[PDB]
Amino acid sequence: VFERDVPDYQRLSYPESRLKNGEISMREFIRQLAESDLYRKQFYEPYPNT
Amino acid sequence: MQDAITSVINTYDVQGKYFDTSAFDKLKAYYATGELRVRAAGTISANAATIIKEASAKLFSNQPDLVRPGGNAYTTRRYAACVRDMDYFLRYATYAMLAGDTSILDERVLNGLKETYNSLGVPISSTVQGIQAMKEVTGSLVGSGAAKEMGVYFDYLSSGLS
Amino acid sequence: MQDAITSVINTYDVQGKYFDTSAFDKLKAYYATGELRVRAAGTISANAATIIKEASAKLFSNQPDLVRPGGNAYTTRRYAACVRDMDYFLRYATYAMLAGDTSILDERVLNGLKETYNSLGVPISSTVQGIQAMKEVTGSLVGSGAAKEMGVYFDYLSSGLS
Amino acid sequence: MQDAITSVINTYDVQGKYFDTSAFDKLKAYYATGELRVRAAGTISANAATIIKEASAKLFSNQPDLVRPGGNAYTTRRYAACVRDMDYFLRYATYAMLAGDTSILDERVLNGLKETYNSLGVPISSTVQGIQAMKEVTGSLVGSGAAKEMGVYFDYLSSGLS
Amino acid sequence: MQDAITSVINTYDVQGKYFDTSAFDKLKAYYATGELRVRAAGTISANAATIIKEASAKLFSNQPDLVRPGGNAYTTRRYAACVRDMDYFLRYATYAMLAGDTSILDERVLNGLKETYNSLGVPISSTVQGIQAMKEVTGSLVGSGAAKEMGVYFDYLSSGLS
Amino acid sequence: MQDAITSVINTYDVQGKYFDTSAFDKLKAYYATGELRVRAAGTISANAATIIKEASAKLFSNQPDLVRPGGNAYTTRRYAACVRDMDYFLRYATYAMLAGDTSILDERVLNGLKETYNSLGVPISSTVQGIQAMKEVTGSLVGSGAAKEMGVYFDYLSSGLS
Amino acid sequence: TRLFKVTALIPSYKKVRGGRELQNTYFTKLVEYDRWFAEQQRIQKQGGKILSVKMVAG
Amino acid sequence: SVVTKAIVSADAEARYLSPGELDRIRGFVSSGERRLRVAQTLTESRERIIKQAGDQLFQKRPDLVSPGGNAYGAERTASCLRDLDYYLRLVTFGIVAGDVTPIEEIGVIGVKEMYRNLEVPLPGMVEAVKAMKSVATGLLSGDDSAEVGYYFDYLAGALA
Amino acid sequence: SVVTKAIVSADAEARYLSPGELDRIRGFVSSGERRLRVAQTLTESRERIIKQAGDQLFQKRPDLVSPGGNAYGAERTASCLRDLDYYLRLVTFGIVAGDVTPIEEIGVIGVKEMYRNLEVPLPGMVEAVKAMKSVATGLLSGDDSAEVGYYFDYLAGALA
Amino acid sequence: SVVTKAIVSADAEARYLSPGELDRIRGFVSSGERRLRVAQTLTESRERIIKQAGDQLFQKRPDLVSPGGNAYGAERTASCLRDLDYYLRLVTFGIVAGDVTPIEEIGVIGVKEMYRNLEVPLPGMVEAVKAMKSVATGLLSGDDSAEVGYYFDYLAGALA
Amino acid sequence: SVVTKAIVSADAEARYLSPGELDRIRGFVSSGERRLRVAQTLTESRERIIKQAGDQLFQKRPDLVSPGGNAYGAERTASCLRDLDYYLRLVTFGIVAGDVTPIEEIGVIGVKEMYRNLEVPLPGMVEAVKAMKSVATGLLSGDDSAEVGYYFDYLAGALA
Ligand SMILES: CCC1=C(C)/C(=C/C2=NC(=C\c3[nH]c(/C=C4\NC(=O)[C@H](C)[C@H]4CC)c(C)c3CCC(=O)O)/C(CCC(=O)O)=C2C)NC1=O
Ligand SMILES: CCC1=C(C)/C(=C/C2=NC(=C\c3[nH]c(/C=C4\NC(=O)[C@H](C)[C@H]4CC)c(C)c3CCC(=O)O)/C(CCC(=O)O)=C2C)NC1=O
Ligand SMILES: CCC1=C(C)/C(=C/C2=NC(=C\c3[nH]c(/C=C4\NC(=O)[C@H](C)[C@H]4CC)c(C)c3CCC(=O)O)/C(CCC(=O)O)=C2C)NC1=O
Ligand SMILES: CCC1=C(C)/C(=C/C2=NC(=C\c3[nH]c(/C=C4\NC(=O)[C@H](C)[C@H]4CC)c(C)c3CCC(=O)O)/C(CCC(=O)O)=C2C)NC1=O
Ligand SMILES: CCC1=C(C)/C(=C/C2=NC(=C\c3[nH]c(/C=C4\NC(=O)[C@H](C)[C@H]4CC)c(C)c3CCC(=O)O)/C(CCC(=O)O)=C2C)NC1=O
Ligand SMILES: CCC1=C(C)/C(=C/C2=NC(=C\c3[nH]c(/C=C4\NC(=O)[C@H](C)[C@H]4CC)c(C)c3CCC(=O)O)/C(CCC(=O)O)=C2C)NC1=O
Ligand SMILES: CCC1=C(C)/C(=C/C2=NC(=C\c3[nH]c(/C=C4\NC(=O)[C@H](C)[C@H]4CC)c(C)c3CCC(=O)O)/C(CCC(=O)O)=C2C)NC1=O
Ligand SMILES: CCC1=C(C)/C(=C/C2=NC(=C\c3[nH]c(/C=C4\NC(=O)[C@H](C)[C@H]4CC)c(C)c3CCC(=O)O)/C(CCC(=O)O)=C2C)NC1=O
Ligand SMILES: CCC1=C(C)/C(=C/C2=NC(=C\c3[nH]c(/C=C4\NC(=O)[C@H](C)[C@H]4CC)c(C)c3CCC(=O)O)/C(CCC(=O)O)=C2C)NC1=O
Repeated sequence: VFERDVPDYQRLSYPESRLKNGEISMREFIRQLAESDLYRKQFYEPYPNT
Repeated sequence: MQDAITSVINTYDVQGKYFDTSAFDKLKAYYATGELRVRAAGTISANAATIIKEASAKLFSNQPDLVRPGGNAYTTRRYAACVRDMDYFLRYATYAMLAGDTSILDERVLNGLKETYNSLGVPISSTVQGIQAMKEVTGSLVGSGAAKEMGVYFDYLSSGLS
Repeated sequence: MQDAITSVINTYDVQGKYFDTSAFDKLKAYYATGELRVRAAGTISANAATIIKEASAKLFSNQPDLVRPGGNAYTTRRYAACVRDMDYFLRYATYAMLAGDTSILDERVLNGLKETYNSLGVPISSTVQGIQAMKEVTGSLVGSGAAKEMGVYFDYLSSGLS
Repeated sequence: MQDAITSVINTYDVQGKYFDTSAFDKLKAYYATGELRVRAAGTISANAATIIKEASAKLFSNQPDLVRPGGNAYTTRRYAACVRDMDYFLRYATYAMLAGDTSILDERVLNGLKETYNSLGVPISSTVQGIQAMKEVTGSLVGSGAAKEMGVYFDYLSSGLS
Repeated sequence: MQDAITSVINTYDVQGKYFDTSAFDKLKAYYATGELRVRAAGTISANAATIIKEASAKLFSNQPDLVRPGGNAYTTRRYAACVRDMDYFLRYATYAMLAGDTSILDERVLNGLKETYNSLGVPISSTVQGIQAMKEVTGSLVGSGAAKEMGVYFDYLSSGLS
Repeated sequence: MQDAITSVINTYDVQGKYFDTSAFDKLKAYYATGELRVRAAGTISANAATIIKEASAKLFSNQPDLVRPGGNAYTTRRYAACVRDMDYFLRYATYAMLAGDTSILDERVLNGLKETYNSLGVPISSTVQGIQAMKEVTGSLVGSGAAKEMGVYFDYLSSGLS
Repeated sequence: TRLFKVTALIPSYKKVRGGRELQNTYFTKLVEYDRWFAEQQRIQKQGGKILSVKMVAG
Repeated sequence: SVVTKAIVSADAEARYLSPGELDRIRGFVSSGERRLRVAQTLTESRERIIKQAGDQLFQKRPDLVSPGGNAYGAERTASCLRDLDYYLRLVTFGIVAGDVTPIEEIGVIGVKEMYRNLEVPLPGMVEAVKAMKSVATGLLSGDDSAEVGYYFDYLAGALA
Repeated sequence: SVVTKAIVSADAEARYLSPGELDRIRGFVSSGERRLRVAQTLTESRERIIKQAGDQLFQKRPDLVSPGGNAYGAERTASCLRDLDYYLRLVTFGIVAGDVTPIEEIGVIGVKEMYRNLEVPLPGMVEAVKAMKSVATGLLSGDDSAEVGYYFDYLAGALA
Repeated sequence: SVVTKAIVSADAEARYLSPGELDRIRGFVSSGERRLRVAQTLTESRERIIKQAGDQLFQKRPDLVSPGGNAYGAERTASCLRDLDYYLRLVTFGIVAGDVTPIEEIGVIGVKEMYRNLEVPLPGMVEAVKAMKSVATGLLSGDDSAEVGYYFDYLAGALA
Repeated sequence: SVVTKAIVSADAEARYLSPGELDRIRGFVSSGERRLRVAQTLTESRERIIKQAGDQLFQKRPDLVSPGGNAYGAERTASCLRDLDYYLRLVTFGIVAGDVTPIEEIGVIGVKEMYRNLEVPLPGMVEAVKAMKSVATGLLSGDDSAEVGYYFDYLAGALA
């Protein structure tokens, strides 16, 4: 989702705990990663909508 | 994106300098304009629909063939795409005015837009005319002081497309 | 996409005109051949596997280097991709014949196909020869009256690729 | 989540009434403690890593078998998960203190937590010990009034576990 | 989902037998009712928004507490959820009428709706009243022959939701 | 999943103990059987199709009603799903036989399988008998030594379904 | 409102999947309130049957 | 179109057309002459349909041409009747195509946004479309009126 | 069926059926009598169809009944003919349905895997289906013969 | 509220509130008394606001209370005034909250569909919100008038 | 800055800035003169702050300056003081921007990788930052002292 390794200080710990607990699936993990501020910062803010 | 403060910080960081008297002057100027910018932003948000209403009305009055059969704004889909584009232009010009900088218009709007319209067949000159109409409508609502500053960013978009 | 009906409709829509005598003549012309089109489409649908087998056999006989070691169809993977592509051409030619229009061939087959095959390394001339073999095999099954209409779209594919 | 203001709003919205004198009294009570809450939150944010270090050090000092082989916090993975959980408790207690309401604790922390720890084998008693350790370290750091407010949400977490 | 035709097919396929005269008679019955089912579906679709208008107006006239502060339909959000649920019930009931079978109501409406409503606290009695209101409003438009058939699926929805 | 070696490692890590004579004997035993396990896995993988065919034929000869109409394996789709489940069981039994552990059978096979079959309508007893048929067919090929080991995991799957 | 916890079974009807696909067939998951209508519609249109709905939070 | 929609459906599944799709194309091309006659009938009397439907619309909804209404004035009323002429032409296109795909492409995608941007009430649009439906099915036999009303009802539902 | 496919397409867009889909259902139900006549004719003559088709298949492919063949022996030949009967019944089912759907759920999805597990040569299946097509088409009238041949052609293409 | 937005934003990134967010909360809680007295003065005079706003709305757009209008009659006019009362209450909630989230969850999300099912025209609502803005800003100090006017502007923009 | 965060938050949701965000921007620009006073104060005492902080650092950790240390020599101790100058400049940038974005993106993201690559002890960085915090806050007024302390506290937490 982020096109390269993300350092530990930027990884989202709450989704990861949710995922290894089985509360959410990989699809919901990917959704959490997409909806984070890191994604908006890297792949929405510097680009046009198209 | 960069706003005015970010731009000053950048121009002083790339040369390793602390802020000078000129930097603090620019920062005071932006903070002084802040209240006017906020008032204009609130007014435009309250009246975004109306601004698009009248801007599109007068653009299609000056260029009737756009909405008539054979024009690029002739079908409900293409007309809706056109007013959606005008919505983009108004919202991002308001962002740029509130920021005091034109960088958001560069990155989020103008980057590749001529390519997009060329591939779509959208007439760019008529889009510039729509932006000019939007300028005319917005300047009435925001008042002269805010009209000058907001017309700065409308003219930035018009110059970037033309 | 477009068919004969949709083509006539878009022609009259871009002028903002109601249907005229010539329009109704064209619509009748399509309705008259719709029965033959359905019959031929069912014929190809029934015999598509046989058509692909015989056309691929003819093509790989005429150009044995295509499937000898170092050929572009030499691996089970690339041979499968080759016969799969021939099946795609047959299916889309049947769609075009049923629609009475070559627009679907442009928009859904031919657009960006030369660039794709050039980046892959697929020999375009051999692909055209495969399409011609498909034409020859299909013509015998469908029957001459349907074969002419089918050959229109087969030759359209060959010319667009050539 | 909801805060004190939002809770009063929801009460009066379900009741359908405008704000009364009692609602304004509650809002004044919450607004009066805003600077205290903000000071406590800032002090905790500055000192969060410290607080976690002393709290976990005391917890593992009293229950040393938790991090020796056979205990629940024995591995680097398990120890890291323990300190991560303690940091969660501190951060969400701070959120609740700022909001003046315990709803975020239920919605985002406690719902499912007890059976999660019960299925994993995480001891509830030791977790409560760690939460009280964080409570007393934080209370030493934040002063008397801020500690009195903070203990409410620490106790809420503890009692929501059991 | 299965319609009447697929219902007969499944009944005769599980037994492993070819069609009998009984199966042919059921199929003839469905083909006989098909034309009136299509007319009823068209009439309902032409009037769907109007039916939801009147049915929700009746449901809130008989129970004004539903849309007042404290009611399950009190907000713009919950009112919209209510009317959207009514609209989905109408469209799926029309599907089941046109198919001659209640299987689509089981598969795509009542599949999980009872549990969702129970968890949310949606008044089951009031939902049944709303469905009854739709039944009444639709019966006026479709006519007695079509209304008797539409009542089957409205009653099925009310029974499953009860 | 978990290996026999990983099993000993965990049993000694939770004790915080180095390997002793007992652990070294267990590791020696697994290392000694490793070559036999690899031979059996190779033979099974080579003959997986033949085992599935013989076992499915034996199962559907003992229970012909399963593939006649009204049986749970009456359709090409349900018959395919049946043989697919048998392939699952064989492949995972081979994984577990190679691992010398039944952990993978719990984690990736039986976890929610009984309830899934219950909701689907699958006869658990007949699936168990198909597993038994795989047991005998596989034991015929792999040989006397590997048959008992492989039947250990077949019996594990049979009991986990039971 | 807030989260639902939904348990559903989605059978396969268009083909037979060579992958294990058990985790794609019977599963329990937490859905946000604002997503549950669309998720329930998707489960229904895939031919899946919803075992149970609960309201965890809220 | 019928053939267009069948081809698109078969393409999404990467397959040739099924016997059912071929059968419905067969039925559509069997019905071509009747559809063309209906379209000619609606075309030859387009001015009468538009004028009569405008009269019924402005009688039932006089607020539109009242002061403050969107149809108020000569030019706004002319543009109103021009919109009605548009939708009649799209109905004829739909009749010849055998489906509502042309009507979707030309006058259903984005109608709510467009008429919002035009201060055009959508209930008024629905009432005008119903007026055209009545006037147009009046000039037709029952078998033709059923399908023509079906297209007009599609328009009304899309605008509603 | 035709009705089920139309409903599923319309529900994929959360919409009521279009005029085209309604016309499709109307044309389907107007044809139910002819379809039931065809299904009746195929059901009454099922045993002649199966016997003559099996005879044709074994005449053209003696290897299937020779020693070492998949259909060698009385029991295997009986299972072969029973499969042919299955597919004839499925063809009748699809005929009354108006589409190849019931054929698809009952006898096409996973068919290649099942005949793979049973050592049944799929070319033998295709040729047996072609034999059934010829026999059945020899019985019906030409107009119905083409429609029935379409379902047999779908089956033979699915087995290939 | 401002507090809820700050906490939610910090929680999304799994972090404590930054000095900027704490500054925002400081500025919000430092203005709590002013917002409280503004909400007090709107609440104590709600009857005057609703009456004068209804008068202005029906004067600017009489078609609503003209026959055939959506608000024709004392019952529908009372429902209109009750809706305006709702929105004044939500504006007071938004004033005390420091943001427009109570207004959003209670009376903006779903307002389009609700008012379409009521046949209420959205331009009428927007003009009624302007009338309420004028009446309410009439009886507050200049800064207080600006503060209430911002929320009324948001409500008008959301209604359109 | 604060304005940039408000704008990106609005833009990610395709909306104009809400009254709360505009109120936040209003409060930010109404505090600008105070922020510039504080930043100019920190700029005047650049050299005092850096030299005092270096003294406090080097008395607490003599081994860093002692032979074999990370900062031993005029060049490496000058690099140390240069890093302190970097971070004080960043603090002034954050003061004017009203938030810690300039600090986080010029000096926090990747700082651990930087100082692992440079073999600089991170506790040394942390307590050098605490030394700068003490020295700088000794110079500011108590109100300004708290504000500057927030940014220094954030930086100290960020290094750890
Ligand atoms: C922000 C809301 C939130 C909370 C509260 C939360 C707690 C939480 N802790 C977990 C595991 C754990 N939690 C602990 C902590 C325990 N070890 C004991 O010694 C201590 C007494 C005690 C902590 C003080 C441990 C060791 C595990 C790992 C268990 C395992 O890996 O099997 C898990 C399961 C998945 C994982 O490893 O992360 C959750 C969900 N997660 C969340 O997203
Ligand atoms: C946020 C920055 C941004 C912009 C501005 C943008 C423009 C944009 N305009 C588009 C289409 C369009 N745009 C227009 C507008 C033109 N037609 C008339 O001639 C007018 C003169 C003129 C508008 C004033 C039209 C008619 C289309 C439809 C084109 C087509 O479908 O062929 C599309 C293709 C997607 C769609 O159809 O909605 C984009 C991406 N994209 C972006 O990411
Ligand atoms: C290395 C990857 C690769 C393979 C394997 C491959 C095989 C291959 N075998 C072919 C023909 C053939 N292959 C066979 C083999 C069959 N005869 C009996 O049935 C046996 C069961 C079976 C062999 C044991 C036969 C008889 C033909 C001739 C087909 C014909 O003349 O119609 C062809 C068609 C073109 C040609 O004949 O040159 C290919 C491409 N191609 C590849 O790129
Ligand atoms: C099997 C996985 C595992 C590991 C490795 C582990 C390490 C570990 N070391 C600890 C303490 C410690 N560990 C060290 C070791 C450090 N001192 C020097 O700096 C050296 C560089 C370095 C060792 C070479 C020291 C000095 C302490 C005492 C800290 C204290 O007293 O506060 C603790 C705290 C609780 C306790 O002392 O029992 C743990 C959990 N725990 C685990 O579950
Ligand atoms: C708290 C948020 C909330 C709102 C806003 C809300 C509005 C609302 N207004 C209603 C009625 C109504 N509302 C109006 C108001 C309109 N009349 C004119 O056109 C004006 C432009 C406009 C008012 C300014 C009218 C006329 C009715 C009566 C409709 C009827 O009975 O046909 C109804 C139906 C229940 C009833 O009959 O009283 C609702 C749900 N409900 C809510 O839960
Ligand atoms: C296509 C089949 C299907 C349906 C119909 C369906 C309905 C449905 N209604 C819901 C909520 C709701 N449903 C209603 C409607 C009811 N409450 C009112 O009082 C009325 C008496 C009554 C309607 C006549 C309301 C008010 C809510 C909001 C409940 C809440 O927010 O707490 C929800 C929760 C999620 C959401 O609204 O986004 C669903 C899934 N779901 C489905 O998969
Ligand atoms: C890797 C571990 C694993 C297993 C074991 C597994 C079993 C499994 N079997 C299924 C269906 C099925 N399974 C069977 C097989 C049974 N019915 C017959 O009568 C026999 C008695 C018996 C086999 C010997 C059948 C017939 C179905 C079709 C059920 C239906 O869709 O109607 C399904 C539903 C999805 C699908 O249809 O493909 C699953 C998940 N899935 C897994 O991921
Ligand atoms: C082919 C698809 C298509 C359609 C349908 C279409 C409609 C359309 N109608 C317009 C104006 C208009 N349309 C109407 C019609 C309304 N008057 C009353 O309110 C009625 C409720 C309603 C008609 C029954 C009116 C009054 C105007 C004038 C708006 C103005 O001048 O402010 C405009 C703006 C440009 C112009 O004046 O020509 C368009 C684009 N355009 C298209 O490309
Ligand atoms: C309605 C869906 C359906 C179908 C179609 C179906 C086919 C089917 N045919 C079978 C047997 C068989 N089927 C055949 C047929 C072959 N013999 C020749 O090779 C020919 C090419 C060909 C027939 C024309 C044969 C020979 C067997 C016996 C194979 C054996 O048991 O060893 C079996 C194994 C169980 C049994 O003996 O009944 C199935 C499942 N099952 C279904 O549930």
